[PDB]
Amino acid sequence: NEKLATAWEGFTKGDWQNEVNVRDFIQKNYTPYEGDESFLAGATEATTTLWDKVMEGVKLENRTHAPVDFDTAVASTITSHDAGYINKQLEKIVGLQTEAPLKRALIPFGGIKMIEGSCKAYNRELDPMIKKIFTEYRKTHNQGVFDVYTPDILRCRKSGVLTGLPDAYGRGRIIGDYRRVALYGIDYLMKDKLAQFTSLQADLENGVNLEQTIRLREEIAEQHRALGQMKEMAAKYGYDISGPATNAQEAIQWTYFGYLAAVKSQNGAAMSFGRTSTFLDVYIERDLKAGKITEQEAQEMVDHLVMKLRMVRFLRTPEYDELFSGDPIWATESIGGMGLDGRTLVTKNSFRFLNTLYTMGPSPEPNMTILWSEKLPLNFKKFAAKVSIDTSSLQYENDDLMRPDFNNDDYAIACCVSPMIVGKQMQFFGARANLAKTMLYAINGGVDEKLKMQVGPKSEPIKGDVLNYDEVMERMDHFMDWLAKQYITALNIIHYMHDKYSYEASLMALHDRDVIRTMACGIAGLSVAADSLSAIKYAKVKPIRDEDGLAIDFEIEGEYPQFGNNDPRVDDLAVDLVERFMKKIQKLHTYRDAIPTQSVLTITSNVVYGK
Amino acid sequence: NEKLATAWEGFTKGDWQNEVNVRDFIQKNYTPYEGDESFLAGATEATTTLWDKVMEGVKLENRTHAPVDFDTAVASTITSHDAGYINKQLEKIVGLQTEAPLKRALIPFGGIKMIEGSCKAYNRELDPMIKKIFTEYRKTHNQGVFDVYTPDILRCRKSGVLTGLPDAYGRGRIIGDYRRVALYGIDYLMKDKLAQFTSLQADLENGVNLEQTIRLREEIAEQHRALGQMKEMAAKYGYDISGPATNAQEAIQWTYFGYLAAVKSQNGAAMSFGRTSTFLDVYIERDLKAGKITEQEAQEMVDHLVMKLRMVRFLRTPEYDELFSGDPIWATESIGGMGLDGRTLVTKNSFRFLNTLYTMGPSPEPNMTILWSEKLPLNFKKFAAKVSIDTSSLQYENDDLMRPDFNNDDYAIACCVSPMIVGKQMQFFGARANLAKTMLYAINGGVDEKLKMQVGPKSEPIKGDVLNYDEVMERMDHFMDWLAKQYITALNIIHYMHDKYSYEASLMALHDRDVIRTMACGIAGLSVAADSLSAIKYAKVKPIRDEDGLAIDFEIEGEYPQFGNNDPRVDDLAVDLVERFMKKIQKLHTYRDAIPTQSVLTITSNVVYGK
Repeated sequence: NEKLATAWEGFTKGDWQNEVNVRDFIQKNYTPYEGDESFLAGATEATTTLWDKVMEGVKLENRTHAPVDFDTAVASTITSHDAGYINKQLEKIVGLQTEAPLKRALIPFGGIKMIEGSCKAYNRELDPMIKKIFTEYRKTHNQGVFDVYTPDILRCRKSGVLTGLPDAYGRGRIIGDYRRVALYGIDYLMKDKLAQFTSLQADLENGVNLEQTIRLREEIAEQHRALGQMKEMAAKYGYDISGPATNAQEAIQWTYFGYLAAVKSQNGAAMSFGRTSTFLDVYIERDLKAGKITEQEAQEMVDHLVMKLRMVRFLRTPEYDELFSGDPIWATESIGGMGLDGRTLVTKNSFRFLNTLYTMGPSPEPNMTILWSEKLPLNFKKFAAKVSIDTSSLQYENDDLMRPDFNNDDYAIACCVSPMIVGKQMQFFGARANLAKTMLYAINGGVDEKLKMQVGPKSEPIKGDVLNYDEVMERMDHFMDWLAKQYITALNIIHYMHDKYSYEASLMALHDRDVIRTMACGIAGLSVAADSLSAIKYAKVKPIRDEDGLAIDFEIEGEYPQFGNNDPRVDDLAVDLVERFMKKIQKLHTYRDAIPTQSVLTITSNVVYGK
Repeated sequence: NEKLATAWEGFTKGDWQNEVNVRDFIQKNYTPYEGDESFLAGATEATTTLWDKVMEGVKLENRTHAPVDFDTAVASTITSHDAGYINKQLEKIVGLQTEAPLKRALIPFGGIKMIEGSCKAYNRELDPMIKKIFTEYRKTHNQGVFDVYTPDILRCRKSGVLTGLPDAYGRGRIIGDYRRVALYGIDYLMKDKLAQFTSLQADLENGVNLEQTIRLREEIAEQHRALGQMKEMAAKYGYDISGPATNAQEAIQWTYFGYLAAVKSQNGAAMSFGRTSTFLDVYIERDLKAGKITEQEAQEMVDHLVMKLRMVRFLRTPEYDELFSGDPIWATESIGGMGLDGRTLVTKNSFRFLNTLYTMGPSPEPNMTILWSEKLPLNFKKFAAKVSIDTSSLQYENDDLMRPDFNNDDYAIACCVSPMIVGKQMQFFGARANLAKTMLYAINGGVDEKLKMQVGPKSEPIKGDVLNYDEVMERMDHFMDWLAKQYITALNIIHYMHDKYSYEASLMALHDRDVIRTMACGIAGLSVAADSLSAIKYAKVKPIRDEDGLAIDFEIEGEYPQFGNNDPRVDDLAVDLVERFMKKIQKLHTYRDAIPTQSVLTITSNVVYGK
C-alpha cells in the first residue's frame, strides 16, 4: 500500500511482502559477513554516561540484595505506566517497564499471594485495593490452579518429586516474533489478526470443535487488542509504530517495543528476545550503504538496545530472585548459525552484538548464545573465542544439530527447554520431575523417610540386603507410572489455568494463528539416579535401614561407572531412565493436546572426519 | 453430629439424612392439608408499619420512574454490603441486597457498558475506578461475548430476527435449591461439595474428558467458596447458618439467606424462589404442634419473608425496567400440586403464602403461581379462586401435565422457559428467534425491508403477483436453516462466556454435581407467521413491491382462518413451524451439549373421564 513502498526500498521482493513471513524476508535480503571485527566501533560518551548512570542502580541492588524500587499500588499492563527514561536526550533507543529505571512492577495476573510475599519480604506494603481487585474481582492464575489441584499433587509438591512448577506466576518460555512489529508495522499485523479471526467463522458456525474454536477466537480478539495497546504504549514515547519501520533506528525501536510490551504484561523466566541481530542487520546495512547512518552510530543504537535488555527486571522474592537461587531473566538472543542453503547467517550486526560486551562491559543478562556451526566464518569463530576469553559472557549451542533437526534456519533459543522456530511454536513450560527422589520412594514403599511422609502409593520397602538392580527397577517402573500421572495432571491444570488467567496476548499476537504446542517436560536428579542404579548392579549395595526398615544410607562394596564419564553402562541407565518416563508420559492425555517433549537428554549420530 | 441430632428433632428418618435429598425429606414428613382458610391469621402492626415504610419507596419509584437509589462505586458480591434494615427492631426475617431498602446495586460481571448506560440514563456518575476494574482487569460477560460474535449475528440482533439475547447481563432462569441451606446447614453442604470435588479426581488424572473435568472442578471450588461467603453474609446479620435450621424462624431465614446470596451476586430475570411453601410448612407445623410459635406469629414470618421478596430490585435502564419490554424480577414460588403418590402437596403454608396478598395487599412480584391439579382440596381451590378475584395476583400452571411429564413432584416454575426439577436441572436461557421476520426475509431475498439491509444469504425475492404457500414455505425452510445456525451459534457463545465470566456459583452450589443442561430456545411472532401462512393458502395474497422488488406490504382478498380460534388449519401451521425449526436446531452442536428445548408450544394427548 502507501507506507510499504517508502520503507521496503531496496528489499528483494519475495513472499514476506505478501504474508507475515519474516523468515523469507531475512533470507531474501540480508548480507552474510565473512569479514573480521576490524570494522567495529567503540562506545559513545552518551552510551557510557548512560550505562554508568544505570550501573549506580545495579550496584545498589547487589549491595542491598533487593529491588531498587517497586510498585505497591499499580497493576502493570502494556499501557499502565508512563514513559520513563534514564536520560531522555541521551537515549537513541527508548522504553522502560515502569517510569523509573530498574523499578520493578506488579504483574498480578499470575497470582496475588506472590506479590504479597514480595511486599512482605522486601518490607513494604501492598495497596489493599490491588489485593482486593485480584482476589474478589479478577481471579489469578495461581488461585485458579490451586482450586483444581489434587491432594496428591500438592503432596508431591511438598516432597519435591515435582519441582519448579509454574503455578505462582509467569510460566513463560515464549518467544514472540518481535521482528514483525518492525518489518510490518502494527496496523498490518492487526488487519492480519482479523483475517485470522475471521477464518475461524466457518468452524464456529458449523460446530466443528465448537469450544476450542470459541477459545481461539477470544484469544485472537485479545491478541488484536494487545497489538492496539502496543501502539498506545509506543505513543507515550513519542512514537507511532502503526506503519513499518523506515530506517535502522525505527527497525530496532519497533522490535524492542514489541518486546517491551511483553515484559510489561508478563513475568515469565525465559522470554527470549529471539533471533534479532541478523534480522536488524539488513536495516543497518541498508542505512550504511546510503550514508544515512554511521558505523559508530549503528553500534550506539545496538548498545542502547541491549542496554535496555540488561535492565529488564521482575519483582520476585529472595528465593526466586536471580540473587539467591531464582532463575534469571532470560532475554536470549540467538546469533549467527547457517541457513539451509549453506550461506552463513553471521552478519556485521552479529559482531556488533558481541561488541556490546566491550563497549558496556561484560554482562550475563542479555544472554547471547551463539548458534555455532563448523562452517561459521573463521574471523567470527576467532572473535567469539576472543570475546569469551575476555568477558566469559557468551553461550553456545550446536547449530549443526538444530538447524537440520528442525530443518529450519530461523529457530531461537529458550532456556532449559527445546528450541523453537520463531513465531511457529508455543511451548508449555513443564517443570522437572525428580527421578532420584522417585527411585528412593520406590525403594521405600512410597515414603520419604527424611520427612516421614507417605508420598507415593503405600507399598513394601525393598526387603533383604544388597539391592538387586532388577527388583529396584521393577519397583521404580511401577512408581514412574504413578509419577507420570501426577506430573502430567499437574501440567494439564497449570496450563489450562495459565491460558485462562494469564494469556500472553502481546506475545501470542506475534505468533501464527495455529501454533504447535508441546508439553516441555523436564527431569531432575537424573545423574544421581543413574549413579545409584549403577552402584546397585556393579557393586554390593547393602542398604542401611532403620527402626522401620527404610533405606537410610547405602554401603557400596566395589566400583561402578559414574555419570559424566562417557561410559555406556551408566549413560545407558540414564538414557533408559529418560525414555522409560517419556514413554509413560506420552500415553496420557495432555491439555490442548500439546505433545510431551524433553530436552534434558539428546541422543544422536555424528560423523567426525579426521586427518 | 449433635447439630443434626437436635435439629431433626421429630423428623421421620429417610434417605434425606445421609445425602442431600430435599425431595425425600418433604415427602417423608410434611402435612397435606384439606382444611380451609378459617385458621388464617391477619397482619401484624409490625408487618403493617414495615410495609408502609417500604411502600413509601415504591410510591417514590412509580412517581420517579427511576430507582430510589443505587451504588456508583461498589461492585456487589455476596459479602460486599453491610447488613441493612427497614426497621431492625420490627423484622422477624432479615436481609436486603444493599444497606438500604430498594437501593439497587452494581453487579459488573455481566457487563460494564450496561452499568454505564444506567448511570447515564438515571443521571449519575459511575466511579471511574469500577469502570477501570471491569475493563482492564476483570473482563465482563458482555465484552467476552462481543469479542467472539460474528458479523452476521450482529445483523440478526439489529434486525430483530434474534431478540432478547442475554449478552449484556444476567441470563438467569436458574433455580438454586435454597431449602438446602435450611435443611442441612452450610457446613454440611460445603463438606458435600468437597466430596463432589474429590469424586472428579480419577477422571482428571486419567484424562477422561480432561478439559471438562478441570472446568467442573474449578466450578465446584467456586461453589464451595460461595457457600462460605454465604455464612459471612448471614453473619453480618447476627446469624450463624453453619448448622441446620432448628425452629421455623431459622428454616425460613436460612432458605431466604440462600436466595439473598443469589440476588446479591447475580442479576438474571427469572431467578425463581423455588418450591418453598410446603417445604417450610413442615418446620412451621412442627413449632405449632409444640407451642413454640403462634399461627399469627407464623403468618408474620411469612409476611416478612415475602415482603423481602417484594423488595428485590435490579439496576437496569429505561428500555429494560419492568414497565417497558423490561422483564420483571421473577422471584417465583410454586405452590401446592400433587405428589406422585396421590397425596396433595397443599399445606397450611400454601394458604399462608396466598394470604400475604391480603395482609400486605395485592402484589405481582413475589410471583406466586399455583401448581393446579383437578385433585387439589376444594377449600383450597375455592380460596385461590377467591384470592384471584380479590387481588388478581395469582398465577396458575397445570400440575396434571407437568407432574406426570417430569414424573417428579418437586419441580419449580421459571418464567418463559420449561419447568425444572429443583436442584437437578440447569437451563441455558436462549432468547427468541422471530419466525415472522424470518418468513418476510425469506419472501424478500434475505433483505429486511424495514432497515433496508441484507441480513441473511443473498437470494432473489419471490417472483409473481400472487404468493403460493408451497413456494413461500420452501423458501422459508431454507431460510430457517440459516437462522438455526446463527441462533444456536449465538447461544453457544453467550453461554460459554456466561459460564466463564459470570458463573452463578452461589446458586450452582445448591444444585447437584452433574446437572442436566438444556438450551431453552424460544420463538417470537409465531401467531403472526401462522396467520400469514394461512392467508397465503386460503386466500389471494398479492404483494406490494418497492424499487428493489421487496414486499413492503400485502393485499389480501378473501378470508383466511386466524390463529387462536381452534381452526386447526392455522394452528397446524403453527405446530408445523415450531417443529420444523427445533428439528433444524437439534441437528447442530450446542455448547456443553445442552439439548435444545422449547416451551412456546406444548402438545399433549389428554384423557378425560365423564359422568
